[PDB]
Amino acid sequence: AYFQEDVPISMEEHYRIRHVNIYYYLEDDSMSVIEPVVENSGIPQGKLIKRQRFTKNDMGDHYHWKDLNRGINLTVYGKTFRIVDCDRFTQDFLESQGIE
Amino acid sequence: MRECISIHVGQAGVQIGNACWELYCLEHGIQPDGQMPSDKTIGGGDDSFNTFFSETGAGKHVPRAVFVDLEPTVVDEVRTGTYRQLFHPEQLITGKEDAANNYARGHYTIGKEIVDLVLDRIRKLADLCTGLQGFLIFHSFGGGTGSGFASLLMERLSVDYGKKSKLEFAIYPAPQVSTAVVEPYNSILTTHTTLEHSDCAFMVDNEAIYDICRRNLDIERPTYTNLNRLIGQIVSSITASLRFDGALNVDLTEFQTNLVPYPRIHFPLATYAPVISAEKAYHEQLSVAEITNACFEPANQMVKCDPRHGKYMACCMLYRGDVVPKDVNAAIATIKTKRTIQFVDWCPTGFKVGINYQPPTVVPGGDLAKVQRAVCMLSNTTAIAEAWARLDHKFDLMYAKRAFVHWYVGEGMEEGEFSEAREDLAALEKDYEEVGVD
Amino acid sequence: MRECISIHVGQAGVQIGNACWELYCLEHGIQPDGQMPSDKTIGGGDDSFNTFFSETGAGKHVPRAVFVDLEPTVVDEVRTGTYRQLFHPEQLITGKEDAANNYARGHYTIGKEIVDLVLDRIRKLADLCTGLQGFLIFHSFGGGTGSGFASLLMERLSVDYGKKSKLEFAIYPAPQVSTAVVEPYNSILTTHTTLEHSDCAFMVDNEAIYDICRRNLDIERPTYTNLNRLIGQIVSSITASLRFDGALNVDLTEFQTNLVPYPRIHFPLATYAPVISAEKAYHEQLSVAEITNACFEPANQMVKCDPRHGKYMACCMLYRGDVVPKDVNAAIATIKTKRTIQFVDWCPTGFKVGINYQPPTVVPGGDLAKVQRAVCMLSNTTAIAEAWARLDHKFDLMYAKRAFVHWYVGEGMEEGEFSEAREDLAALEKDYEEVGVD
Amino acid sequence: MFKNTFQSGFLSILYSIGSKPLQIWDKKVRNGHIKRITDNDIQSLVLEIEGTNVSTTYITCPADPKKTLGIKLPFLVMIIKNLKKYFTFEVQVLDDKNVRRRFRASNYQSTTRVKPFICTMPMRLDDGWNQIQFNLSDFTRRAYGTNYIETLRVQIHANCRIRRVYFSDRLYSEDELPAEFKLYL
Amino acid sequence: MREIVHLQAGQCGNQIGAKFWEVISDEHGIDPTGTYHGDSDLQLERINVYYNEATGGKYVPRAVLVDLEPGTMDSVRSGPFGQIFRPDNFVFGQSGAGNNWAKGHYTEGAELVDSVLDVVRKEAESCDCLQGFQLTHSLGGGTGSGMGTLLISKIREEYPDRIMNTFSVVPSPKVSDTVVEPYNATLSVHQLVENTDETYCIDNEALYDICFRTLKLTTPTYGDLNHLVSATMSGVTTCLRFPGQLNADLRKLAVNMVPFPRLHFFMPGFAPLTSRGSQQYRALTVPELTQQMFDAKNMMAACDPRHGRYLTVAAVFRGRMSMKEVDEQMLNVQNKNSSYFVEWIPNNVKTAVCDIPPRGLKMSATFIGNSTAIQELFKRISEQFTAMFRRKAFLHWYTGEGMDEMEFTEAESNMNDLVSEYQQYQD
Amino acid sequence: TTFRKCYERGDFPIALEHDSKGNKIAWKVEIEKLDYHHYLPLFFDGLSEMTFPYEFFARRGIHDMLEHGGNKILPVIPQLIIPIKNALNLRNRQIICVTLKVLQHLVVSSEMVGEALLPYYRQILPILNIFKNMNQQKRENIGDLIQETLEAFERYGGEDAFINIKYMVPTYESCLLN
Amino acid sequence: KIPKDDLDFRLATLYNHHTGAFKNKTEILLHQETIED
Ligand SMILES: Nc1nc2c(ncn2[C@@H]2O[C@H](COP(=O)(O)OP(=O)(O)OP(=O)(O)O)[C@@H](O)[C@H]2O)c(=O)[nH]1
Ligand SMILES: Nc1nc2c(ncn2[C@@H]2O[C@H](COP(=O)(O)OP(=O)(O)OP(=O)(O)O)[C@@H](O)[C@H]2O)c(=O)[nH]1
Ligand SMILES: Nc1nc2c(ncn2[C@@H]2O[C@H](COP(=O)(O)OP(=O)(O)OP(=O)(O)O)[C@@H](O)[C@H]2O)c(=O)[nH]1
Repeated sequence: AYFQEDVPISMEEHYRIRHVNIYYYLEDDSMSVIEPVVENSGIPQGKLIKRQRFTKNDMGDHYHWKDLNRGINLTVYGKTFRIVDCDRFTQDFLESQGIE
Repeated sequence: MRECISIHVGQAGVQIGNACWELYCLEHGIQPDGQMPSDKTIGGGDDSFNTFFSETGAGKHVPRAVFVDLEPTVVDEVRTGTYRQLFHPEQLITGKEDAANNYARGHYTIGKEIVDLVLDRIRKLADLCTGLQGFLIFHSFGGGTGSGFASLLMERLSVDYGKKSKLEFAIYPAPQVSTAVVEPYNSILTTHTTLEHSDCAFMVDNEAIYDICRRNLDIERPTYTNLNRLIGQIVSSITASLRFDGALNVDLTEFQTNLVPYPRIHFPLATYAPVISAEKAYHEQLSVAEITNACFEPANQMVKCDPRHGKYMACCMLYRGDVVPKDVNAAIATIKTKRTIQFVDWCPTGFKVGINYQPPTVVPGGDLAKVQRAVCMLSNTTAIAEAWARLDHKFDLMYAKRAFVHWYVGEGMEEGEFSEAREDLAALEKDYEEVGVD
Repeated sequence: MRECISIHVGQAGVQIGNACWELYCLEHGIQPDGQMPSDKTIGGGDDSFNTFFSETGAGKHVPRAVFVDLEPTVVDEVRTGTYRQLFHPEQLITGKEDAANNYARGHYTIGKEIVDLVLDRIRKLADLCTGLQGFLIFHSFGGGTGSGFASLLMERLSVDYGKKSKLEFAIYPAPQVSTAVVEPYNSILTTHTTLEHSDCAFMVDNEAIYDICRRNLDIERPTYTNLNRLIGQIVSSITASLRFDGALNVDLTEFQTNLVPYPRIHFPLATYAPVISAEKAYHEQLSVAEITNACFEPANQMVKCDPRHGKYMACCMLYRGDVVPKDVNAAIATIKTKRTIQFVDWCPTGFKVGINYQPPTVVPGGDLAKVQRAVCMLSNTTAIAEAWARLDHKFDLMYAKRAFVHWYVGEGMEEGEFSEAREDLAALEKDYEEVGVD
Repeated sequence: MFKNTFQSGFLSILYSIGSKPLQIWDKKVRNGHIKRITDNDIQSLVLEIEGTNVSTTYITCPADPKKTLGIKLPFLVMIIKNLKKYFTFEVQVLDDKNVRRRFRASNYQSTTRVKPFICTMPMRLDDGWNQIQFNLSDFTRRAYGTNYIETLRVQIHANCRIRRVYFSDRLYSEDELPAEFKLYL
Repeated sequence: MREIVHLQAGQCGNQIGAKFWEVISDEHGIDPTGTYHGDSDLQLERINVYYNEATGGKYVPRAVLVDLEPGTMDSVRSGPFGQIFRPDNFVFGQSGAGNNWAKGHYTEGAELVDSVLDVVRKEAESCDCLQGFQLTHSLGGGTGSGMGTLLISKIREEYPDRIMNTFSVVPSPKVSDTVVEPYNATLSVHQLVENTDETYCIDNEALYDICFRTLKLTTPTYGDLNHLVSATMSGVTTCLRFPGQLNADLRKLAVNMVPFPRLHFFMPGFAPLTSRGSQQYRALTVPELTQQMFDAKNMMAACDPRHGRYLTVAAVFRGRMSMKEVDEQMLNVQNKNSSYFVEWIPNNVKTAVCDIPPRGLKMSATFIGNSTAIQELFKRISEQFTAMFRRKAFLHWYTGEGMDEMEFTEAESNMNDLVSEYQQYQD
Repeated sequence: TTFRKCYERGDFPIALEHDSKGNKIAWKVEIEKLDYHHYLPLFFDGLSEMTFPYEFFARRGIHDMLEHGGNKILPVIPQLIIPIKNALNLRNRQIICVTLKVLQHLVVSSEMVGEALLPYYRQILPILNIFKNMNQQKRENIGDLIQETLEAFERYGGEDAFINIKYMVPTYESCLLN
Repeated sequence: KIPKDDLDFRLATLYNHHTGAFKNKTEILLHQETIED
């Protein structure tokens, strides 16, 4: 996945786009977002949102793996994210589960 | 940051060592090739392995340990094993000559020309490390090569680096089983040399480890594949705080401070409560209550000692898995209400808790159960002095009839150094009851 | 809450408890594997099973019983049966040596080294239980292993836990049929040991059990499968109050307080009225009135005692199914007006009614009828001393000619304790006639 | 112990002139001997204590470990003949803070190690009936920086030939020492 | 790496070494031609402990054959593996021994020691770092005792830092055939006890009984006795060549075996010996292995330790076992006869586990022991010396050679001291 | 009390002169040459020691050393607080009556006394703050001794010692500028 | 009297963990006059 942000002051640009990575724990439906760590970056990298269940709507529902297709936009406590693609076992399992 | 270096002297200490990285590579999913799948965890070497392995931009997890051995037998076939590509060739420090169980032979004859090479390894490992809290020394008191070679190096690493921790782990000599009558000689030589330099030493005994196997694991014929797994899960549990986190995180420095009361005696006892077969845990339930009873059940200890013949000073419990403080603090409170459990009156509180949410996992081709709640129990009691009491009446018989001394004095020792240990030991026992005397 | 622990001692007692537990899995729909379908009933173990099974987070119903036996044959075959995966391996307490029908051999020679282990079971079940009203002991007087081994343990369970109930169920010895001539020996040994510790002991006799089969069930060739089925129904009926509810709910404590008049004698008789063949149930009708007469019909008792030579003290009717107070209270009122029914004048009322709405279900592959209105008839009378009077004139003969004594004095016993049993029985019978004397 | 007795002057606890002096000297005989031979240069009975191992056989005060010593004096002089063997001894005392401590002196010792409970000291000396001098107050302040209070128990090991054991408060000269204390060759 | 060079001396040792070497080749699977048929990777790696390399994959044995009679060496040269032994290694003399110790110790040895030392130093420089050497010979054998006593002495000062194994067979107690044989024995053993550390004690009469006990086939060949004993010496050498968690160094072993220097004489012990039907009538279990391992009948060396007590015992196990069964078996035997050990040392057991079974069977073991049963050995020789030194029988020859009674005096005196030494240590 | 047995054991050379209904004490060894560091705080534990005749030794020596050991208490002050503080915790009027009389001579014994006591004010003032008025024939009134201590202490205390007492003692008045 | 397993094992075992070696459950838990002695 990826996310954007806007520069309010600095010399160079108006906006900053940043790539992230989405991790869905299948065992307990906990989730974690880890940005890749890059050098000379001028931003702190590492763990953005620790392992937990992401509240989907306001009742307290959680983003369950049934409702995750490609190219889906989702909000995680403010920032809205966008799904890019998947990795080998993911589509295999998800098409085994059946998500077109 | 939070890292350490592990040391393995003696061919006894290497196959047991091999197991834990065989264990350690699984929970990180490390493939035998040396790299992850297409998933991204590589970089400058900073992830769950950074505390254990060194997976630089080259992408190969380099474990932070050195395997030293004096015989090329056990080191070569493992150099032809499965993960040997992961292993750095010359941190598998091989040797061409043995110590013949002789403490001093591995301490004087050949150790001189080899440790300097080992010193090169540790400094070239020291420079790359950042925090390096301490070291994980794996050895054996009854070491044909583990005993003597370790003694000189632990001296040399003490003198150059006396500012960091040194963690010692060795198989305690079997009290009534003796595969070598030379063992009491070299072992007491280690103890008297190590008592004033070792930071925290820990002992285990295989007999009760075997006794556990056919008690609850119900295996009448295990192997070290099982044994190295059982000790490997013990060191994995204590290192989970470095790997993962939980309600609170605990570190070896707090372990040292809160476990050892006074200098010299720094020799606690470990125990793992959820030791059970797969099918037993299958249709039974694990909870803090019974495992607390099991961890404090006297026969569950792998060290041959009756706690009622001694008295408790410290008890460290490290709960790995999904637990809550409510039952735990209630459960330990009930333990404090127990009357047979006789802590020394000097310490009102003697409980050191470390909570980690991560469940302990199974091993491929394994024998263990499916643990959701585990605890590693680290305790020290005065019921241990009988072991040294066993050794001295063992040792004193031989020394009067000075058996095998011609072997030692044949290659360059005298009587005094052997004299030293006995009152050093006699000091140890005499210190043990006076602290026991309230 | 409302739970109890079943005890099954003796390879006589093993199939029946198995049959009872087999019955119990049906009415709850328990699959032989140990789990329900995708329907949600699992948890920490709190539902209709929480009183009988232990279906923890693992999801496997663990029955709250321990099967103890001295010969491995029958206990291993059930360990190879259909529900063995449900059963706990060392709850199936096995033995390797028999008592050879000797009460003392199973009470002295081997019971010592086994009672500690089975105690480890009962104590380890104690923690998981919460209310644990009492126990369900299944045994036999002429126990080749049931008699002696139970006697030691009931003594041990009496002394440690004297604050709760203990329910005893044993096949009463066949009056005129003797499968063992030593059976009178161990039987009387059980009685005098149990008179001062047992809470409520209930007896049953196999001969009349067969007599029912070819009278109304129309079976001239039944088997234990049938025999164990009906007694399994008996205990199922009395335990339905724990399982389900009704117009009123009653408990063994109320049973104890109201059934036993005075200390010592606590030996009433059970009876189940709607025992009938399917065809006789088919083109006839069942209702409270006739089953009340049938349950009070003297030949419907499975004990060879005719009430008209005794007198009634206590009578309990436990109606499981669709009943209303109106016909029940009116019908019993007619029974009180009956003249042949000779209650003792000491008790104006001796009626304890238990109403349960749940219909008694049939078992697949069974032989019973489909009962809408059931009743288990618990009653005590003075026509029971006939059985003991049968035993003594039997016993007084052999003891004078002291047959087989060389066996018992051979393995370490004497005659004084055999001497005690005779006046104890003489005491019991004279109490029976004295309370018979108004 | 016998603190009710007066610490003034000398405190001769062991002395071989007595027929049976072993009352408070508990002996742990182990592959050695207990023998009373006469001498040549002092031509008197002495305490022959020898054994195959030093730690195996050793004489101690008090006879009963449960009871203390109770001695004020900070000096001590031991009469011993150099037997050309492995002789050692130890003393366990009490300091100001009431933490107990031992002073283990051994002839073979190559170094001097201080443990918060036990101090290991070397003994090198000459041949013949050589003598002993130690200021207990000195070692406490030098080693632990503490203040000496009381003797609690003293243990004497094997490979030795003893004539008399006595304490002192100062460095008493040979003058006030009586004739039996004025040892003559 | 650490290697061993073998010495083959004496006319029996000529038959000894031939069987010992062929077993190794068959164990390692080399053809008689010398072209190894690659079948086991482990035996391929740990064969350089004994063999060096020749061109064409031929494994040259690092052994030396020495004798005086051409016929015997020609016979072994014509054996199934004579082609694998080197004519370079065939050193000999132009004389018949006369089966005389002094001639083989002073007269004929003088002009042959120069060559053999020039020989052995060549292979010594050929190899890298020896553990030591082993010598197959006999104590009652004339040429072997004469040569070996000379050689062991000279190689003492040459390399006093190596594993100096000696292998000798005790002549038949009932009949020695050679009648000057005890004279040869005392002369040999005098230097032997001075110049050996390891010495194996083997007797033929026990072997004949062992045939009567387990072989049960009436008429063996002496090669079958060679077959039996060569299997025994192979077992102790299996430790070095084979992997598995067992410490192989004889120095690892000898220091565990030698509490005091004058203990040099050691007895073998072997594992399952099977009769004609019992190959398929035996349940191969460690208990019955250990039972048969510790059988006074399974003893083959000299005589029954039942007369005395047990000083040191060391069993090496070869096959697929575990430490636990030997552990409980050790407790069983420890609890079996605790008093029959010496109170001098408890826990006198030293065990090694070779995970690689032999070729032909799975469960196996070799036992090396030290009990107080050698007193019979040198007391039975004692009265022979006194009886024949009573009247100097067969003595004019040795005086003609240049010997006299004086050496015999300390020769028996040395032996008599050993009598008390074994006696005092136990009794 | 460790000190009580110390001269039950007997190492301190002190005698006394003899009497029927009063008090007077004598000596054996001159104090000025004996010790003011190793024996000083030990004997102040005697003030914490209240048992006849061992109590008779207590006050005598403490006052007597003051007139004969003036300018030697300076480097010993921190150790001397402990016997005082323990006596404070003792909670008995007769003991406290003794202490203040002792402290009265202590404060005016020599120079620098209160000036050296500046770090050690908040260990004695608190419990005296709470004694202020808890209560001529024999100088019995505790409250009078309390103000006597405070007055001489503040005038000799210096510049802020007074307001330090005022901080501790909220009733406290001045004896210098009011 | 006795509440639970840990005390049950501990109060009556007659098993010296230092002395007892390669023992079995029955041999491990061994009570006293509780049974008969
Ligand atoms: N740590 C460990 N010990 C073992 C293992 N198997 C057996 N042991 C025991 O560990 C001891 C090994 O110690 P040593 O023989 O002194 O080992 P060493 O110092 O490296 O020298 P060696 O004699 O060559 O083995 C033996 O006495 C065995 O009782 C094992 O797999 N790991
Ligand atoms: N409870 C019960 N009793 C049975 C059953 N089948 C037969 N019996 C009767 O119960 C008696 C069994 O008693 P015992 O032989 O002493 O049983 P035990 O004490 O467990 O020991 P065993 O001799 O091995 O059977 C027999 O004499 C039968 O008459 C049965 O299935 N259940
Ligand atoms: N080869 C062989 N030797 C045997 C046999 N039986 C007994 N021996 C003895 O083994 C001894 C050792 O042989 P060598 O050391 O080579 O003997 P030697 O030096 O030539 O002098 P001799 O003993 O006279 O033969 C001989 O003395 C034989 O008596 C046998 O069956 N085969």
